[PDB]
Amino acid sequence: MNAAQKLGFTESTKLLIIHADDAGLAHAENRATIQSLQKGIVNSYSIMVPCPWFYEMAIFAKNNNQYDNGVHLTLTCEWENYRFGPVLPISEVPSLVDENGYFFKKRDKLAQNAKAEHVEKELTAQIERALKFGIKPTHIDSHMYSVGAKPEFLNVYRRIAKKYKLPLVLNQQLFEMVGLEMDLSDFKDELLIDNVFMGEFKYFEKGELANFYATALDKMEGGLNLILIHPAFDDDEMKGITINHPNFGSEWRQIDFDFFTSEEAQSKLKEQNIQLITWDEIREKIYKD
Amino acid sequence: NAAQKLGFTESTKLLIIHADDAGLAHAENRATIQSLQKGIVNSYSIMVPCPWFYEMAIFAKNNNQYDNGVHLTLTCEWENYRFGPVLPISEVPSLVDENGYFFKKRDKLAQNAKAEHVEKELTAQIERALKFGIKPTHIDSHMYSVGAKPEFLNVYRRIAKKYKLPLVLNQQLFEMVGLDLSDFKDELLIDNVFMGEFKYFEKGELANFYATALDKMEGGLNLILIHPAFDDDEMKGITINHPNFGSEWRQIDFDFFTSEEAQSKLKEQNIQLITWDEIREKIYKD
Ligand code: NI
Ligand code: NI
Repeated sequence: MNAAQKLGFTESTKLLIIHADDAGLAHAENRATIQSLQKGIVNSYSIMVPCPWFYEMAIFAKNNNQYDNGVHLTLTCEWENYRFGPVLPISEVPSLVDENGYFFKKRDKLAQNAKAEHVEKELTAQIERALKFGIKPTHIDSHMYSVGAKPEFLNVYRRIAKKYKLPLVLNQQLFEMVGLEMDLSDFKDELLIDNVFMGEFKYFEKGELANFYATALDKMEGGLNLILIHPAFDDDEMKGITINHPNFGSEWRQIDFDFFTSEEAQSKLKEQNIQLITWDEIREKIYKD
Repeated sequence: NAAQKLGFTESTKLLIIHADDAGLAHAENRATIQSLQKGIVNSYSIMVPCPWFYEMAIFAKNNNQYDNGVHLTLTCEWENYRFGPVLPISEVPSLVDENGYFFKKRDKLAQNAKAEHVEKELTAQIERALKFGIKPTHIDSHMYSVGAKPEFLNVYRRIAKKYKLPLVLNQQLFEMVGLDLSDFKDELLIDNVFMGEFKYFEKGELANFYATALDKMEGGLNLILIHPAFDDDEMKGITINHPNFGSEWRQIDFDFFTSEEAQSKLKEQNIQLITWDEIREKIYKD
């Protein structure tokens, strides 16, 4: 059974969450995310609590709970000159940071250095700080899927989701792409996304990233589908953040925004009979009174 | 006056053109760097708690020719762009609001903060700058919040003596923050401090004010405090509903102090630029 079937739909039902990651990263990303929710077809998003523009996004989230909002759990900081670290004091989670007190750039350095106990404390602290600011998250997911950097970290992530009775992002392809050669028999109690779609560099470098998203909607099949995007205006802030990092860089993020506010994308939902869903709806199916 | 106590004649027009709030924002970092490179701005200071500190720090550690200090930060004036202490909140709890960010106003800081927490956090900001490779030549004070209470000013003066750095002390700044000169006999007092004012900004005359300041400048140690930044989306987002020293104002600062007009006024008035590093060297030599 695909996940649509597990959620009580027919097997051919094309369920879709159109999900903006990295809200809170930057002012341009906050503004583009908000406008893509209000004026486009994006219907869900998640927030990086450690990041410098978290407060602005937390104010929007607390006052606009109709948009499915989650916590984008953060244990890495991929940018060259724009650096951030944990919510908790460094002395409480010292295995998670480089010599400057910032998160490492790569999953493998996190796997090499981080202690599971520190991961668990810091991810719990990001969720708790979201709650303290009045956010009412409906899901948790993982920036650069760094929770998959070690099986022990994925297990911390699964336990934290159960503790807060929230759904989380799990998917066989994400597992493989972070080098996690697990077996799905351990996931009987969990809901796995059938298909996760995100932009790829080989389309971006042909100038065809927009065409990639059109093709993804054209070819969607029954099951639970998740599109992950990063809408942000390609202005000087974003160029400053994504310097020397064109993969999911500032030009790419603007393409995300434009595609998912277009008439083209909106018509494709209807033409392909795609059924939008949010994590809160999934949460309510899984966690009963 | 300070010009004589630094070894010059009384009529000498010493001037520091000093960019505050470096580290605040990417747009301010870029505008500050460009004004040092291509303007007549000759000094700046860095806000260590701010989100764009690291990028500024990389510039500072590899570009020591530019006089550079630590802009000590105990307040966060902005509506949606919030930052707090370098130290953990549990270690300096009296410095922060319920969100863990610095307060917006010196008055709240003075009502709440313990001088002990002030001393610990200001020390941590200087130490973090040092750890990142910055070799500061001076300290000064964001919104002059070290003047919010006399005990805070004393902390600030002790910290300057401990690191053997010059610091910004001035009677106009004192009376701005609401705070007797004979107590400062072994410290160097700036004779005149110039900063933009809203009454001129709202009439479209901010640059006129700076031009008049250069034309009229008198002998002694003069200090112009500015905040160059590009008036772009990022700065509009930081300075929303805060036009005083807001994004358009900061663009005027950049435009004027990279203009040939300003450089010409320097030549016409025979104003002599000087840095805090030179002042520190001269104090140490005395
Ligand atoms: Ni992410
Ligand atoms: Ni300042």
